[PDB]
Amino acid sequence: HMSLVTTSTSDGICTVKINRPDKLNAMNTDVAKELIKTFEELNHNDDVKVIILTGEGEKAFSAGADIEYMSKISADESVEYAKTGQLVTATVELVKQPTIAAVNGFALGGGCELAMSCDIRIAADTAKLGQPEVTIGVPPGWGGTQRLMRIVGIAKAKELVYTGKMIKAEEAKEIGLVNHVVPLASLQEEALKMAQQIAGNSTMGVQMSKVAINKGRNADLDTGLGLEILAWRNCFTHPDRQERMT
Amino acid sequence: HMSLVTTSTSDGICTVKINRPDKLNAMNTDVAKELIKTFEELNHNDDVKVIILTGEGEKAFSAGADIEYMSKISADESVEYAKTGQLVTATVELVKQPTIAAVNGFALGGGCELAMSCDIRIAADTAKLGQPEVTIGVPPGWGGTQRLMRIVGIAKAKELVYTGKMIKAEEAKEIGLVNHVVPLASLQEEALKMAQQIAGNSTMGVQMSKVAINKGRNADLDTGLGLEILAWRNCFTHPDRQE
Amino acid sequence: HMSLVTTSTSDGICTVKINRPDKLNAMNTDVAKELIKTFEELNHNDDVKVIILTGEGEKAFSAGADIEYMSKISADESVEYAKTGQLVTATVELVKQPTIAAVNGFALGGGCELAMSCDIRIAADTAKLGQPEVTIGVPPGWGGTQRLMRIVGIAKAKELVYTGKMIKAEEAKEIGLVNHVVPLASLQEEALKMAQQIAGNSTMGVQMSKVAINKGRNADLDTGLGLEILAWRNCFTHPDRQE
Repeated sequence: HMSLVTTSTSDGICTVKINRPDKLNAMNTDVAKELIKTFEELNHNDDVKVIILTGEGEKAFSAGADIEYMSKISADESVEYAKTGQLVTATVELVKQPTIAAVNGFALGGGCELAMSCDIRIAADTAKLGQPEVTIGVPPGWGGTQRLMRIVGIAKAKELVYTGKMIKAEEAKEIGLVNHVVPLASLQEEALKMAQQIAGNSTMGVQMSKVAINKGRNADLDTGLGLEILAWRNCFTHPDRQERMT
Repeated sequence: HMSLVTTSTSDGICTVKINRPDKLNAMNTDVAKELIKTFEELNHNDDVKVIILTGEGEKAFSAGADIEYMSKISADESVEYAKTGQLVTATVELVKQPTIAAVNGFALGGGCELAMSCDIRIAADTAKLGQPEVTIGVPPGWGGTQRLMRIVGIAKAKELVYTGKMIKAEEAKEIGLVNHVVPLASLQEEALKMAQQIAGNSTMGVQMSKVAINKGRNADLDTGLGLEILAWRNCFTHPDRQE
Repeated sequence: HMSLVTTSTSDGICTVKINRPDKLNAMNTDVAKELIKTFEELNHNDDVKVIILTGEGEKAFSAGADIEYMSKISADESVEYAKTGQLVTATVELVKQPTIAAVNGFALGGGCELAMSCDIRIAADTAKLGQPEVTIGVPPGWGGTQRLMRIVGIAKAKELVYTGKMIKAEEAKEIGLVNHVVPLASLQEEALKMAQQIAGNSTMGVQMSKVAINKGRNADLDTGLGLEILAWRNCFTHPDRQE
């Protein structure tokens, strides 16, 4: 169902738009499977620097909460969705290439947990955000409880989880979730401002840094420096360290 | 020396008030044990689905650093005033049911740590927070420093820990010290607007996230994915999933 | 190389100033060591209560990302270059009293890594933060990837590290990078004001709270809670509690 084009300065920006408008980008197993293949075949591709994560068309980014609901099973098979859900939520946040959740339209349900998987959660001002997983009696399982609370904090993380109501993109700008609130079709052009300003930088000083921030939150301050100095030492062994010193 | 009222749609939400009005609902030895006994020692019943908390009177919530000066004892007699409040701040936030903090005017000193021992803090335009215990030679109460830095952050906590600054309640929302801001007169009804919404959704949908949320705030992220999976699996073993 | 002054009420505030304004006060391997002895290697004298740090010139605090950089050989010495910052950032973070950063102008690169190590940051209206160290080719040196993940947030800290650019004080005010933003004409005077409220406070309460918080950010809430209680009864034998 996925789509992709590869074009930028020196050939390529990995535009990924989940294309299945009938169910409004609902996150099933297949829409969770092909993401791995399209993001792990992209793992060893040296011709793509920056990745933008957007939704197809003009309807929504992902609306799998109140649209995709077939979970009438025993609880044993629920873990298989939990294991598969965690196989997709973190594999986007662990791709070395900087990925941006270029959110447009509705981004609740799976998209509520998928949007928080990128680096900068820049979203369309049309985005109505929320986590309507609790309204059916089940807390989010793909990582919406232990990843959100480290982004906006804990004072506000309770409000959008305990309640289960939809909030706007402008309202989300006061909590630190969305790092920039900007229009949707400009977000197509305005992301390219930030999708090649990133590319205009080095090729190793960005992804190697991504190995330090994405793993320094799980360790204390002293151990956090323990990973950063080697990364400072590792990027110190690149031809890009001395090329741009002019 | 207190009171509690429980009623909601299907009789789910509760309301507890510190009904000691004479000294403005301060925190001391005799009241702290009441708060730990009233919430019933780490757990509550199934009939109650949410516990709203505020201060009776429409005046200050708690003047815990203005008239409470029972602190002339030996250094071996301070554990009972330090550990008990930690126990007081241990299971107010960790009870197996959501708690909403209807902040109500003053929260100076020990009263603030009780407020920080709550989930959601619906504020009002009359509050005057602050922890001016450092001005007397002692850190804030019963876990102010560690909790506050986890809510607001590492930058804006030192500015309140070191100073004991006054600050208003409109700029308290500027730092994330509270969650929602509404007029004081409508605060009682506005707090109900959230409680009935937290009551009408589900029970297992919150209690299996309340346990998950209140355990992963300290450890790593992969460990944070540990309890959630077992909690998520546990929440599919109830008919509420099919409802 | 350096110039420091000390004059206020209670005789406890220190105005540490970097005195290399000709070269835009950019950090290197010889001025960082000059700032190690200035704070006296994890401790200081008994004549201080507060600390103020700000580069001399009133034009740029410590801009040292694209104004001064010499390392283009001997990649093994990068740890030797990275260790110096860690020794210069662990000393300030641990130091007995809080350090007030009255940054006025540019603060990028290694200089950006200095204000964030301070307890409280107050910036002038024309503040230009953000590390362009990524444009050079290597990630930030003595933190950046670490010290910014507990101040502003995990999402709004990626933007500065990845892109690499300069923003204004009001944006840093909005994101929370610098707590309070004041006009350049009312910052150096105001830095001498926030400290003076501290300077009239308890001597043992401010020092203990800094120790209690700076080592409680690194563990669990339950297991970092011990830091406060241990320091809680450490100030119950000094006259500050009673007098």
